[PDB]
Amino acid sequence: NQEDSMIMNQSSIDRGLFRSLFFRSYMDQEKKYGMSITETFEKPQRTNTLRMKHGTYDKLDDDGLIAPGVRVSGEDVIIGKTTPISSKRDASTPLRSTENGIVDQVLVTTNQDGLKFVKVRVRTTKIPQIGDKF
Amino acid sequence: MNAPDRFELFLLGEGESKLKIDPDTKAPNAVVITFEKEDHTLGNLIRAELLNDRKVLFAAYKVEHPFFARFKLRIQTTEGYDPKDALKNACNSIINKLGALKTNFETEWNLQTL
Amino acid sequence: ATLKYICAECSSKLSLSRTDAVRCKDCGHRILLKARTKRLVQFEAR
Amino acid sequence: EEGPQVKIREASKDNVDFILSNVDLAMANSLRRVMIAEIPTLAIDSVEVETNTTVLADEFIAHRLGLIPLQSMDIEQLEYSRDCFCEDHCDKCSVVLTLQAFGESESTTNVYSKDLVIVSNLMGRNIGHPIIQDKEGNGVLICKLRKGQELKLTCVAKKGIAKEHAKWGPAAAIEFEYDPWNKLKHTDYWYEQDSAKEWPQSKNCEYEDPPNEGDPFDYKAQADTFYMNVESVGSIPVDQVVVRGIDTLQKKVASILLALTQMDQD
Amino acid sequence: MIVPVRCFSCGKVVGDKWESYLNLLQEDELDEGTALSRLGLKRYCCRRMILTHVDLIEKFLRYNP
Ligand SMILES: [Zn+2]
Ligand SMILES: [Zn+2]
Ligand SMILES: [Zn+2]
Repeated sequence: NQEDSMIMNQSSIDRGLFRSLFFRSYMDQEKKYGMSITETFEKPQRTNTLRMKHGTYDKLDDDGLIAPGVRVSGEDVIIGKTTPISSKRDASTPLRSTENGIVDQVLVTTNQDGLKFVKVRVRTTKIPQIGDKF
Repeated sequence: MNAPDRFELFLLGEGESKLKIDPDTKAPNAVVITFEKEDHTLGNLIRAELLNDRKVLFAAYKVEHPFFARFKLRIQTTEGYDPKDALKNACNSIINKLGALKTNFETEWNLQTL
Repeated sequence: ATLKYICAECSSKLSLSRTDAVRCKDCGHRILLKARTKRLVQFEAR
Repeated sequence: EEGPQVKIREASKDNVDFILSNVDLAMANSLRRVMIAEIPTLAIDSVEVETNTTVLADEFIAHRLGLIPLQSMDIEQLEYSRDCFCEDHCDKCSVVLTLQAFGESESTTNVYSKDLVIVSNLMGRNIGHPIIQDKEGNGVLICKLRKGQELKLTCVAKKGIAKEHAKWGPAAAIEFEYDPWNKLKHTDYWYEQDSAKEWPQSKNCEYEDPPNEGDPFDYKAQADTFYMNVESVGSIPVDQVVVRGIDTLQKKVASILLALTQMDQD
Repeated sequence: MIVPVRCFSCGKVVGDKWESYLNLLQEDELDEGTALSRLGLKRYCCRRMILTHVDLIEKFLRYNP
């Protein structure tokens, strides 16, 4: 506890002392490049020359989103999207590398334009650790 | 995240023996016992009983770093006495003292009515 | 009974396909939420 | 009778007040330590959530479920999962509990520890029962529901100790004091005017003779006679926290001898 | 959020004692000091647990879904 640092009762921490929740919202849209040329939320795969991410696409459903129960980690793909070029090129959203948690809430709506808009919230319980500030 | 497993605190690892006995080079008829997966719960208690032994010339224990449950116990005894035996005896002395404390609590608890 | 999406306001289980109108059945609301996996999640009671 | 004597003052289903005489401080303390940290209890350790419509996060509820006290009287009959031979858990090493609640009332619907139901086979041992202590007999309030707010989950209760998670804390605060009249000079009392006037007297001051000014300092004096007060959470009855406390501490010292003997095989 | 199961410091179960603490204050018209005492919250570590707790759950329940 020397020099503006402190000792914390672990038996207290266990009982839920100074314990907090954490949420992060990831967002995406199906951009319209010109006319009828639109992006598509789906679970992509090895089809011609798509530059897909190095994360787990397997956590995505057919709609190209995680179900709000699943535990997500590392660079696990949480929003699957594809942009076409004149087959398909990857436009997926991985999780923040430096983060991990459980999918809390997936929200599928429409943008003012009339295009698919999606928001993904991820939950984490953070526990008071050794280098934590107070 | 860089945090150990809570159970490591008491559960011996791969090839981890509860005791590691090494002779103290620095002094004659002296030893250093490394008690793995233990704390002051046992260390202070063993040291105290070792101190009761007349034939024990030295007894101390240290918890080198709080991240790891282990302690070194140093025992130096009078010539013609194995410190192992001093600890062997000091242990029985704790158990026998505790066995008495159990029975004498059970006696006093049976006496109570609330 | 089939579960894919839920409404935010009225909260009526919707279940619609890719390009099948983002609006809700009953109330003309464009706000939708996803199911939650049938993949039963486990936690440590700590 | 033999060696360290115990003198019980007050007793209840929750608190044991006693005087531990003819002991070595280190022993009284090491029991104190064991009582908290190393006595084995049963508490939920795995929470598999089927469905949650609560205003409460899955893990939040999961945490609380661990904290809930569960019967441990015959904990010795249950194996630690770790040493059991099953793939994950079985009836020999675990107690399965199911929680299923729903807001059928227009009013708020409450979820309590009484709402848990043991789904595993108990083999007759008094284990896994959620501890209820309140007048109304509901136990610990887990959470509150609305209307369509539903909660369905499965719990796997396991043998464990406070060194792992304080949820396996068979004991609450343990009171511990000795030499109320500071005759041993173990404390140098901080003051502004009078040392004695400023510092309150203890209850245990009645149970010890004051020194009387004219007496010199007893340097031969050693610390024995410890006024202690144990408090059971409920998992194991108060007496058994003191008894198992002694037994666990014994088992330990014994395990040293057992391993010391195995060293003398090579 | 909701009455914590057990006091952080000592582990005394304060989780059950909530509803009765609310009744002692409302119905019995007792003061916050005597209420906690009658409930058997002896040392102040537990006293703070209930006395200083905010039961936000009730406000979250108010929102429709
Ligand atoms: Zn609707
Ligand atoms: Zn088993
Ligand atoms: Zn407390």
